[PDB]
Amino acid sequence: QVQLQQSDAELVKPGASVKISCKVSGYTFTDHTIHWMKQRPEQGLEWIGYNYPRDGSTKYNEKFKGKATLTADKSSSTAYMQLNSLTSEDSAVYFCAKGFITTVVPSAYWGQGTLVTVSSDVQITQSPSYLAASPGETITINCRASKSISKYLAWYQEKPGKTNKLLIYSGSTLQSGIPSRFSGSGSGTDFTLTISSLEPEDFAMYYCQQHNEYPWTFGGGTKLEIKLPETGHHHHHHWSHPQFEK
Amino acid sequence: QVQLQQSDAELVKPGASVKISCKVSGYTFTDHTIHWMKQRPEQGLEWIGYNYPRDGSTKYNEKFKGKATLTADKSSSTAYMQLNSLTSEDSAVYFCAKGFITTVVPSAYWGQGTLVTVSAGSDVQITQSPSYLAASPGETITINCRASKSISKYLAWYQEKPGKTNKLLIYSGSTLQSGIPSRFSGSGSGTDFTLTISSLEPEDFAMYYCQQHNEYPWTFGGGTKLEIKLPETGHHHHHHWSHPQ
Amino acid sequence: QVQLQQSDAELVKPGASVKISCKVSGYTFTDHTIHWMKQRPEQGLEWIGYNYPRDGSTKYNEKFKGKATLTADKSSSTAYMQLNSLTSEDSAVYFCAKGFITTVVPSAYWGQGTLVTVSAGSDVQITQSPSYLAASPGETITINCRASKSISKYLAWYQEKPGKTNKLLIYSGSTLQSGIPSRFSGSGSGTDFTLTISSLEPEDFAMYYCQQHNEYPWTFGGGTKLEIKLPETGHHHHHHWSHPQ
Amino acid sequence: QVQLQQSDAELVKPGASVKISCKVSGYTFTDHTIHWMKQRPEQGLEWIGYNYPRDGSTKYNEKFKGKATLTADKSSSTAYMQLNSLTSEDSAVYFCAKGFITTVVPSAYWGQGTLVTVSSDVQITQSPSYLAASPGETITINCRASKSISKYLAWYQEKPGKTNKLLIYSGSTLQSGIPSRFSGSGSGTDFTLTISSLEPEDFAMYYCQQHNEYPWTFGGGTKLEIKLPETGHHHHHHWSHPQFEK
Ligand SMILES: [Co+2]
Ligand SMILES: [Co+2]
Ligand SMILES: [Co+2]
Ligand SMILES: [Co+2]
Ligand SMILES: [Co+2]
Ligand SMILES: [Co+2]
Ligand SMILES: [Co+2]
Ligand SMILES: [Co+2]
Repeated sequence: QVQLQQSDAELVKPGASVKISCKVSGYTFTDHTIHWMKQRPEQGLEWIGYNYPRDGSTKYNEKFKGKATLTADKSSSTAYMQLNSLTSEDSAVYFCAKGFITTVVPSAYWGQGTLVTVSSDVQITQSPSYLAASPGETITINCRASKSISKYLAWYQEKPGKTNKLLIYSGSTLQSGIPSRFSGSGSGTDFTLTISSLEPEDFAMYYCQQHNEYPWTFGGGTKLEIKLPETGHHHHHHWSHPQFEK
Repeated sequence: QVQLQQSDAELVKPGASVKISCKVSGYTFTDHTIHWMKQRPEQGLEWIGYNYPRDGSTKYNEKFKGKATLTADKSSSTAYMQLNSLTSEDSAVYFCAKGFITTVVPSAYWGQGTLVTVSAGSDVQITQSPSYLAASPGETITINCRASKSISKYLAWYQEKPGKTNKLLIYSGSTLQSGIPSRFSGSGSGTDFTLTISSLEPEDFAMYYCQQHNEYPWTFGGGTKLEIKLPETGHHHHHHWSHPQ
Repeated sequence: QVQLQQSDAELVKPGASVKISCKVSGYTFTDHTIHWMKQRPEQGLEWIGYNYPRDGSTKYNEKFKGKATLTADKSSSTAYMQLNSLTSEDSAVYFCAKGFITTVVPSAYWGQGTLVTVSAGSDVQITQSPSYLAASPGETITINCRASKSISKYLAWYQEKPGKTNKLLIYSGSTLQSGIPSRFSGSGSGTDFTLTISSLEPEDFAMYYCQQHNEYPWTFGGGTKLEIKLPETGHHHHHHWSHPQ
Repeated sequence: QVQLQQSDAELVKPGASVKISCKVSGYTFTDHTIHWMKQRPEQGLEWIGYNYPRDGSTKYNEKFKGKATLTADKSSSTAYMQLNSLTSEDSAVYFCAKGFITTVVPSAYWGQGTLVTVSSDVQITQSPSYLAASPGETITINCRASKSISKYLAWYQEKPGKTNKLLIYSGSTLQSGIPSRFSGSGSGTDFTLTISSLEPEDFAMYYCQQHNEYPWTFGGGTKLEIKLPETGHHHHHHWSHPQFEK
């Protein structure tokens, strides 16, 4: 029961700052970095940087240097990110996640996100971007890296109302607690995620992430939809990217 | 310069018959079988049977006997299929295709199809997935195909583009048909197969079908549509999910 | 023997430019304008602008200035469109088309289109309906088109079939383009128009678009897909309906 | 408030008979014929015949002679149809409807149907058979008759959970109580129904019917679906042909 509780949605004017928070419980706060991520529907997931609470050190993705300031308060087990000189391009959902010590290791423990509304790197190509199939069938998602990342590709399942779930890391090792019908493959630049015996729960956003070097970089995302055959009885509901779910 | 020239579309009343034709040129007619397939548009493909012109032998998909009668006229190098007691469920596109008398592997030469409009058990089941997928030129996608019992390696893949005859991409799981670009590849054995297209080109966006050619009747997957992706918008939109009962 | 020969598909990174070309043959190049259109596949068509080669004049859809620059080279009878500061929303098919220097009515001669892939106010609004419809060869269907303000009679209709250039069916509401079969007819005036196809033939199943040519910028309906009907089954199946909030 | 209350669904073995009933209220029973119709999803609407309660006379469509027997009981204002020598082709929904005296006039007052499960005429081509459009837009349905029916074509809206609704009769005259955005046109063999300012209520089965001569004959039917744009919020539900709604 590692929980990251993020602060309420923010609606700010252009040019202002916002400081959003991340309250951690269920492990010793000072033992691991806190990572911060930005997500927009069009641009996907981006890594802003990490902050190490024990020591107060930070590492920033060059693209977010200056834009973001990461701090931590050891007494409250709370991490903060302040965004300054806000513009409409800063409108997104921002996530915090527990890292392992100060490693490149991807996080399996993400916060729920905070919506902010203003009013030589590894590039990864993810495909297909949208996919439809049936319960019981098997589908495959591809991710191609712009340079060799060895075997260090992770896969996430992002479902509405749940925090981001780590499926696979290091290319093919199945995360604890994930069903074996999830499997990953590849090394160097060409990777795949295969989901077999599809079930209705599997509708979600899927993302790959290289964890071979900083900055962390993500694929553009894949949306998976599941049939029901119109011969049977069922329901049709709606879900959206987290930015519109908030 | 191979033609399988098929007769024009038919618009007939229920209860009638039609005799559609398949005029072959560019190889020895009596040295090869003619296979016949039924498709309802965009949807599932089925194998009707084959006719061997030299001796007049026919083999039918059990489900199509009585419905179809296959004959050939050796003098004109034309093969025929007669459909009788037509009903609305007979409304479909019907294809002829050159058969090989040496392998189980299907041929790369199909007719353009004939449209028929009616108005006024231990077979291998093939499941294809995903049924639709969106990507961009330059990217890589992979299509899955599963057989209900082992077909060893004998799985073929086809690309259907409108206004062109069916294009054989792969047969026997991984062997590339002559003339097919190397960005296509297939793999699998027994029951689990995949077709992978890398560095997609604008022409690869199309319909795809797998087909086991390990035993008769030949059976096909339901089809996969590869469409050009639309960009994720920045405005409030919704997606769908479902659950039974 | 008219060609509008368009350059090959582009796969470019965001922020780059592309210069796509349109090589005309079969009529006097400098005696006619070149119009340019953007389409995202299957979806909405937009008019970018025109270029007159003899004097170099250009007229832009206000929404596309800065995005597009139209030029022509009279010596090679080639017209060009340069797109700059490319973004993913620029990913589309771009068409050139012969313009008339005498009427407002559009021409029947389009290029085949060029695909561009980017990765790694008082205008007349045109609403087309139904967006999809199913029928059978031999039957009759009619497509509606409504303009947000009066366009008098100046409405055109196009048939888009894959692998063929855009086909002009009707212009000015009811006038049949040369060579178009009489089972096509259009009617309407002001804001309410229809295209009616009787005795449908297998080739008429396609995408259709209306376009007002009464004022610039030229604007298009969203498109209508005419598909072959599937037969009503005798087994328990479900249909859908919806309601807001 | 003319009501036709039909008896409960029947499930019979092949070769048996069934007698289904039709209890009328809201007008004088003996003043008008009772029409009986058969509906299957594939074959559409068919006219079996009518029975005149005042006099006990019957008129049958030749195709149903022998198969159906129509009777009426004046004391109970109930009409009956007995189906004999049942086969699986007899499985359908059967409707009764109030006629006007003993005329060809189409009915605006239909019963809800009874589902039965076994375990030189004017032919009309209706097209399109399926149609999708948006609120506010306008659509057009065609019906072509095999011989001249003058102006005598009617249009019905069949919505799940409602009895069949008469929209237009005599080609173009709008039935009382129907909105003016419904309109019909044509004479001889070529007819159209036009629905403008489409609203979500308009999803239904639509059928044309010639009322120029007996036997009454119907078009094959058109299914109309209405968008909602996925940009807004809405619900998706299911409906079916009456045979599966029962
Ligand atoms: Co459904
Ligand atoms: Co539900
Ligand atoms: Co919403
Ligand atoms: Co989306
Ligand atoms: Co249905
Ligand atoms: Co929806
Ligand atoms: Co509801
Ligand atoms: Co049901």
